[PDB]
Amino acid sequence: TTYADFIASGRTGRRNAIHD
Amino acid sequence: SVKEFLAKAKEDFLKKWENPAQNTAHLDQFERIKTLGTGSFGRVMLVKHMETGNHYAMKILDKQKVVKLKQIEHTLNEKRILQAVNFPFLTKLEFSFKDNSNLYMVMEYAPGGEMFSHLRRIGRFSEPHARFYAAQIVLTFEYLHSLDLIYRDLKPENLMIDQQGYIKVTDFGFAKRVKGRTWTLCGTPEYLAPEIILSKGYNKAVDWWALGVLIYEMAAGYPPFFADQPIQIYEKIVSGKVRFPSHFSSDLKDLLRNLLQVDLTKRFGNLKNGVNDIKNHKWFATTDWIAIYQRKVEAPFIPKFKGPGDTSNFDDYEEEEIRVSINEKCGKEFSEF
Ligand SMILES: NCC1(Cc2ccc(Cl)cc2)CCN(c2ncnc3[nH]ccc23)CC1
Ligand SMILES: [Cl-]
Repeated sequence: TTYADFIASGRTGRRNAIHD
Repeated sequence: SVKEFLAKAKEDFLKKWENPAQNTAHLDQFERIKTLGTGSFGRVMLVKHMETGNHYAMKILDKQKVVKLKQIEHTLNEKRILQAVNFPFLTKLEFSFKDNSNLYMVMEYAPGGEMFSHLRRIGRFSEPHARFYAAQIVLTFEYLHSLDLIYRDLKPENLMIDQQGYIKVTDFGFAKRVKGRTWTLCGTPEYLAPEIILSKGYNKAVDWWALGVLIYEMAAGYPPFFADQPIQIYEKIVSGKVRFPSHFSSDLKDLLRNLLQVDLTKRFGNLKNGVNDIKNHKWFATTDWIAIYQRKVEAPFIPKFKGPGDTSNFDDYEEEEIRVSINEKCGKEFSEF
């Protein structure tokens, strides 16, 4: 399931801002 | 009318924009209580203002770290804007000051914690729950954009819940007053519009794309474009393909198709009719925009509170001494702060 793929991913925690 | 309201708010904003408040408190006037979160170049703490007993969120930025990360102008933008705005879903600066080591910005405290926390724990929000939050963002962006401000970091981590269950759009680190197009690559991978990724000049239409991402994530419980690494995320965003959960309503999917529109000539919020294309969409048909603005609508979720200065809706972060050098750092860089 897409939910399961998300939860198993490395980006379920707080996501950092990016900048050049 | 809305136009009228906004015109007058702009007069209010411009006067503060042109003559910013500066040095309106000192560190010793506050008791520091607990770290509510961290960023690359500082932290936010719950503090108590001693002379009033009011609680606030105090953002503490290390000047040397700001310089190393090339965020001087961005930080000057944040403080200059936040001291000038005023809107029910923003936390304007109550005070700001600096010392030898740090910059300080003191804002209304949002005790409910990050939307992110509640979203991840609960899994997903109902469409009505999502629409309640979304409405508040639509109005805030209408306000900001009318001031020629572009916000550039919408995400659940950056939406704080207040005691009544309404939201504050915080984290103005990338916010910028710009009349034309701008070019800085900034934001959060999942939330980046394709124009940003493709190194095009872009405008406030990126905030409307980000809204599309947020509503999707709120309603699905995961964002429309995710992977383990940013580069795979960027590939998905540009591609031109989104998939909706089968539980998404017909109206929801249509709104998201018009927000998550790679074609700027077609993106809702960017057309001739502007924000009203969003406000008048069928998915918002049950939304009474004045009741949202007035915060008369009953919040679908209100956070648990023991009392003033309670922080149980926040994660715990490592606490670190606020050290103030005996030598002034980066004086010239932050002269106007
Ligand atoms: N997105 C949450 C984060 C993250 C953050 C951002 C920048 C720095 Cl330098 C450090 C941390 C900012 C808002 N904050 C917050 N919490 C409670 N009430 C508030 N009122 C205004 C901001 C705020 C909680 C922490
Ligand atoms: Cl903030």
